[PDB]
Amino acid sequence: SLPENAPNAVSNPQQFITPATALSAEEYNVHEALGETEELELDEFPVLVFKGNVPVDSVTSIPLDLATIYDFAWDGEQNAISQKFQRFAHLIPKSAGGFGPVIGNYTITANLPTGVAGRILHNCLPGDCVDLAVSRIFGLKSLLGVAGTAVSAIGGPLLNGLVNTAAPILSGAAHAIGGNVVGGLADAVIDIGSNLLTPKEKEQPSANSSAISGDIPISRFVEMLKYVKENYQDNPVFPTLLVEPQNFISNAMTALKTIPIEVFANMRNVKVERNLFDRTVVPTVKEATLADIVIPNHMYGYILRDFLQNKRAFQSGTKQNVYFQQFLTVLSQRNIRTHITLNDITSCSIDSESIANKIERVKH
Amino acid sequence: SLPENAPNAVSNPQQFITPATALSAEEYNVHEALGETEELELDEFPVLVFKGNVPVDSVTSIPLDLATIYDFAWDGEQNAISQKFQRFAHLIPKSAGGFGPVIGNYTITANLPTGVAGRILHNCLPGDCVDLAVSRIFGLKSLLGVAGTAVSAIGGPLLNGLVNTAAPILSGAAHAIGGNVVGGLADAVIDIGSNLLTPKEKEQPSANSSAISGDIPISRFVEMLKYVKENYQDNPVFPTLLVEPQNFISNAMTALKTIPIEVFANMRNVKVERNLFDRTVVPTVKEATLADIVIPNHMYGYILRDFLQNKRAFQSGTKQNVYFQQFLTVLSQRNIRTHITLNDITSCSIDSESIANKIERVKH
Amino acid sequence: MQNPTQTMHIYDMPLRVIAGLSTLAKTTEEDDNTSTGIVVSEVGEPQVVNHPAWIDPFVAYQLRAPRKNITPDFIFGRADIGNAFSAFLPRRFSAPAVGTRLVVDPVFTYQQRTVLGLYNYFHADFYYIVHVPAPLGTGIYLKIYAPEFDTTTVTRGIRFKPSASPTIALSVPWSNDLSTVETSVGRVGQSGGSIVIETIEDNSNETVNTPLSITVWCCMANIKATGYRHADTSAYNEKGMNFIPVPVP
Amino acid sequence: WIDPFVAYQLRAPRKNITPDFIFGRADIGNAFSAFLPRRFSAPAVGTRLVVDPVFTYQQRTVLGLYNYFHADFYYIVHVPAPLGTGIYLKIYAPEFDTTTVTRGIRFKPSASPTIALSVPWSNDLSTVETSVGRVGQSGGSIVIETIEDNSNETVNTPLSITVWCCMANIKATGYRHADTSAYNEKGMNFIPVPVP
Amino acid sequence: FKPSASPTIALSVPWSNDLSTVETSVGRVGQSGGSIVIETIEDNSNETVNTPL
Amino acid sequence: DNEVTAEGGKLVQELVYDHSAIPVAPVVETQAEQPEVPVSLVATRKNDTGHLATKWYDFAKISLSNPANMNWTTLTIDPYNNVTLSRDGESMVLPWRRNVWTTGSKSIGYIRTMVAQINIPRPPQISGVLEVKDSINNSSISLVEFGGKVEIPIIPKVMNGLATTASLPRHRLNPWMRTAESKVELQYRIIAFNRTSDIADLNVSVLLRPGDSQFQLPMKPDNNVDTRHFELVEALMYHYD
Amino acid sequence: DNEVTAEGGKLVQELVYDHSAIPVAPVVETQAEQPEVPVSLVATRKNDTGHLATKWYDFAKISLSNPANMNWTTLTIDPYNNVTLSRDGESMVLPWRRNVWTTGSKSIGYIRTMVAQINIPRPPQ
Repeated sequence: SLPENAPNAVSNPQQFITPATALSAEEYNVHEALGETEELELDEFPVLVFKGNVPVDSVTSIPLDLATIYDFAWDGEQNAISQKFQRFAHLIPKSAGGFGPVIGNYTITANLPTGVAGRILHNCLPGDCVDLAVSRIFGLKSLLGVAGTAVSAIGGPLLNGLVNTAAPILSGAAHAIGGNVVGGLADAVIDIGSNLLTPKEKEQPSANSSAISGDIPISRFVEMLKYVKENYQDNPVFPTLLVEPQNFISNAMTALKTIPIEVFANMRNVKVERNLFDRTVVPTVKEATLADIVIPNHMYGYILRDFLQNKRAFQSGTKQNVYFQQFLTVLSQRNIRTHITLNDITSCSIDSESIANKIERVKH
Repeated sequence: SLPENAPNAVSNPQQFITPATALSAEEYNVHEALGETEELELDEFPVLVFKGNVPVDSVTSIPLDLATIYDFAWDGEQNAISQKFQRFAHLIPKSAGGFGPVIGNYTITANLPTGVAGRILHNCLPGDCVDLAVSRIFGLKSLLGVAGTAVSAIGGPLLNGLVNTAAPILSGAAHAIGGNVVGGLADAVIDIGSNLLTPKEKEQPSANSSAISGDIPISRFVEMLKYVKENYQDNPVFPTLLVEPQNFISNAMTALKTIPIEVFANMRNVKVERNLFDRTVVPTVKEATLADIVIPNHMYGYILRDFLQNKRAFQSGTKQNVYFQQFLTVLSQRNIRTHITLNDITSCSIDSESIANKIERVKH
Repeated sequence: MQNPTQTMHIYDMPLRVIAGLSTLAKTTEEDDNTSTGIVVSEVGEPQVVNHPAWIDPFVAYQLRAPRKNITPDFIFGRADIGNAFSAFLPRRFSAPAVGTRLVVDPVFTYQQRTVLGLYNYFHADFYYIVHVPAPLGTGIYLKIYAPEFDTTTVTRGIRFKPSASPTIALSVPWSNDLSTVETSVGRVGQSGGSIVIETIEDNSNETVNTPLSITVWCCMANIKATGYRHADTSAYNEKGMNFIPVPVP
Repeated sequence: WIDPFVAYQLRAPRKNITPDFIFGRADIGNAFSAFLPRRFSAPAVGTRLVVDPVFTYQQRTVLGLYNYFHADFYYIVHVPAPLGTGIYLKIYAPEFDTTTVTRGIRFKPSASPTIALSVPWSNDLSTVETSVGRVGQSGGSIVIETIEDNSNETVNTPLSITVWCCMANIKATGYRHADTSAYNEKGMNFIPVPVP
Repeated sequence: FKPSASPTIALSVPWSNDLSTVETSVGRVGQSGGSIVIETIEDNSNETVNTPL
Repeated sequence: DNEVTAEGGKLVQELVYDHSAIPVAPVVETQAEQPEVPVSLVATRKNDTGHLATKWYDFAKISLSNPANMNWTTLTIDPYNNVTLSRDGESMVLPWRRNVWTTGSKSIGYIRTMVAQINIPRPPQISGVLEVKDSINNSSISLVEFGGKVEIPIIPKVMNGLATTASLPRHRLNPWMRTAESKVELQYRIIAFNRTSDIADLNVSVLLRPGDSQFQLPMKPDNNVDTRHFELVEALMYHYD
Repeated sequence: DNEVTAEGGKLVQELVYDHSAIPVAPVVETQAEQPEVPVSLVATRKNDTGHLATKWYDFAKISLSNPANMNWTTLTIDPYNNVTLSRDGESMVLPWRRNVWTTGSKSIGYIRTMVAQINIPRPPQ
């Protein structure tokens, strides 16, 4: 499933704000003829990966590490995506895209009243290139400058980021008082491969809800998706979702901050192999929060270069100069391991000021 | 009526947020070739089952006990659904769904101005599995984790939870000043079995109103629906509607609480048998409020287990720890009967604190 | 492959009535009591019943509508007793007063209680033959129906005059919201196989010995039992199957 | 028994006249029938082992509704022979007393461990009384006798024998309980809903 | 398997790894390689057999 | 090909369960077939037990000595709450904690959910028969010669026909068994035994594929092990006044 | 079918006596065949040994040890006066006490009357 549509040579500006990621998928190195498709009903539950408030005019990272992921719409220990990583050793992507092999989609949704109005920039970078993720988080670069970025305007008078399910019962709710159940069942049984409207979500459009969604790529060198958690700190595989709310004014023409959103995810694009029994080392889902980000050893000079080619990171009192003094301090620390964390570049101490942080770093 | 549409194998994500409840109906044990269809005009009045305010970010139970139900849109003693239980002994469901045999639909509606915006999660569990109902009420589990849950976004700029009737007169209101009566009559006489738009509710859509609706299942072991009120406290049959309003912010970006909704219901999917005269023991519709919930004797360890596999129910000061100390106290009481009520786990006293409530319970 | 179904045969039908009543009609064409005035029926005209425990066919009023009776067979153990050891058993009752009410509860034979005692759950259909001998100055007018929930509830049944049709016959099928009740317990609020006799009027002479007796035969027809009850794996022995040696002097 | 098996006919197969002149007759006929196992030790060379037939509880209940019966019998004898087994056995059917020997089979369990037998009903009276029987009857008994013991010193002798017995086609005669009274159980009654 | 009735068994272990072409002297951490695992389930032997066979 | 051995049994083609839902030799990364329904009128879905039904899992070890009495011995298999079938990764409790209802197949005439394999290795100096009964009630019997292999599907304890203290009305009427009350149990005893002075013990193991179990209502995965209090089964199956 | 045994011999089809007068497996109540005459010129009658010729009777037990010398060992079978072959009921002496003369068959070239079976059970050692 989850096809590979061929675009045109030139992208039409009325649909896309960036060029296309590629004109063909990138299915080398992935061993697609290897597993066995395993469609159980547990795969059809989505996962509430992120829920909460998100600051306006700042890129927010959502580390989308599906092996150790937590579900905020469920109180249990495992969920629909992480139990798939408990049961099997090998997960094999079905198809691919312009970034890498792709294993799922995400969905951003936000129920807003009509008195606020803004827009959302979103992109999901594979994690083979985490520099482009981290440079966007630190305010050094914007999301509009990398291919694959979409813009969706949640306001509104606008029916964009919204979820409408219409329950999967065999009755279809044919005796409903004062209105029609739109797109539920006993309208159309639209296939997962096809992409159509039912017939009733063509004149409704409150229940049609043009979604804010992308895909979940992994990385373009692995053959399958065997998770070890020591190897993926050295060569990361799982992607990172980048979200940026831009304008968001109120009816008093006052710029808002910290809007509420929530992100759903599913992984319905994989094949399985090597079913495992009574194992000891498990992928250890962290309770109640998240994963963080891993910056490996060979990514340091790429993060270092992007601060240096930024005129705003040198002047004091700005947000980029805070991260850059926190970045130079962590490089002068003592690391027994071969990677640092984004949280280490947020909860660190401070010195004075920029140049002496670099002279002490070329000696260490 | 009220058909049984066959879905696809994999549910399309643009319509459904959960997997399908089943791929076929579950019409074993129900004796469909037994009654006689009885279509009187009183069946075409819906019943306002619930009306009032409902708290945000908390699952609200609506016990949908149709034998003893009250109508808030009518002041009389009986109504359209409960008089059907007065007149006959046996009610026979026509068709079935993924949960059980199904006897009707509900409809949630809410007239909101454009300055507030949220979403609604709703599901209607059969009552053969009341543990999944009660675990969701107590905040132990969410509605997104069980099959059949729909999500509808009432805001809004959105035309979702709304009722438009357009009166059933034979004139059709053909002399109306300044506008067309949409979908009333002298447009189309759309059948109850078919699911179409008239021709005038295709370009109107203010009067089309994509509904928030599900179905009313009963239970998968009974042969018909003979109501005794002593047997249904031991093996419950009637379902429970679970409603959860999620976000609901205002134009000041302030989270609301306690939104107003109201719920309609109908039972137009049954056959009748065994017409009864001058009876003494009647199903006793309770005036002006509701039914409550019955938790039978064989459901205690299922409620007990779900508190134990919840990390939030053990820490003090939270909402789940209040219910769990109220649950352990009621099990240490004296019950002459073989069931407890959800109201007994709300209006109970308190002790100190968790562990000593369980040591005194293993002795009783 | 399914474990095989075994059959046992019973041979010649104990307590079979082989000389029936002359006042009970055999075919529907020889019965017109609904037409003139003798039987006022709210459940239809009587249909012909063929049962092995009564020699000749008879017309019976359907107090409930006939159905198929789903029998769930998922647990271990199932049996079709099915008119085996079945009989029409008589009992005498006096006719009630005009206000009161008479409930006839069904009965069954000893040999049916033994074989059905090997199982836990059952259902069956029932038949009744009511006979009121009316001497001369009889003006009784009776009413028969099936009870539903409590003491006062009245359903559709038959009214008849015993002076002109002395024998009436009834057909009571299994109607319950649970198939296969427990034998010794039953569901609360069930109908079962009970019927209700009620006196409407007493327009008799002064010479007739009133409270006139009623005779009701009851037969417990097609029985399907479910749930194998005795988990006894031990072996038993009787002297008839043994080798008995000749005693040596 | 799931699969067919070859059996030695210890008596010649016949038709078994069943007299049906009295009141009451029944063909039980492999209903509630099982092969039931028991363990025996092999006898000494001089002594003798008589296996008496057995039958299930549910066969004893239904046949307990009658007075007279006859049946056929089947036996499956299994002697597990480990390594140094040189047992040589002898099986036949007893006739009148303790010493009488008839035509039967002799076998070596080291090379054919399982043997199976077929014992039909042979009696000068059809339909004996169940609890009494005829004096001097054969019934369904078999006789096991040890001929030789050419085993090692390491084999744990008096080697155990397992014998399954099944009581096949049963025809009972004579209706026993003259009970005309009526019985009632709560499952067939009308149970009214209790009123508050 | 039971070695008393089938003494010889033969196996086929293909290359399964999330990286093709590991380094020869290093390998990937967590790889399978070409290892097999033998485990004893039961020991229903005589007293005369010299065990740990 | 030439060694003195005492191995050989029924060659499982002659056994009667399914041989496609419980495969004899599945291919190395393939998935097993979906089992058959009890009746055509129940709900149906895609199976979530396909990869799990290709794996015989180590459950328990029983010792096979010379018997003294004639009594049976019950082995209780509760796949819902048992810390041997819930380890980490792909364990057997995982279909029983994603679902509300569960059932088996009715190919023999009664519902019969989980299957157990008893394979017996033996030296030539011991012989005998193990007798395995399908449930507590007088159900079907499987005979296991020593040195042989057999598979035994098991009745759930709910559907064995006995009237117990719990005994809900849906237990005899519905084939759907709310998932936490789905324990199965078999009984075994030694019915024949002969040995020499060499071996006396003959330990065997019980393998536990979850063949022809079905499921109905797909929830989101519940927590694996309840590490709080083990008194929960007494507040679930006794129900004081 | 799978046990370690050491049983197996000549499969008596290859033996040379009669196989109809000495049947290998007679039916349960049938009678054996009448044997052949030594010559066609002797007197003949109906056989009175038909039911008796379907029964191998326990005669004597011999022990089979490691031999030391090379000598033979004679086993004398006198069916006329021997208190093992004359018990009660159907014994073997009964044709020898209803008759004046007796003979055997000459299928090998000399008269050869009574037949003896020696079946041997053994362990493999």
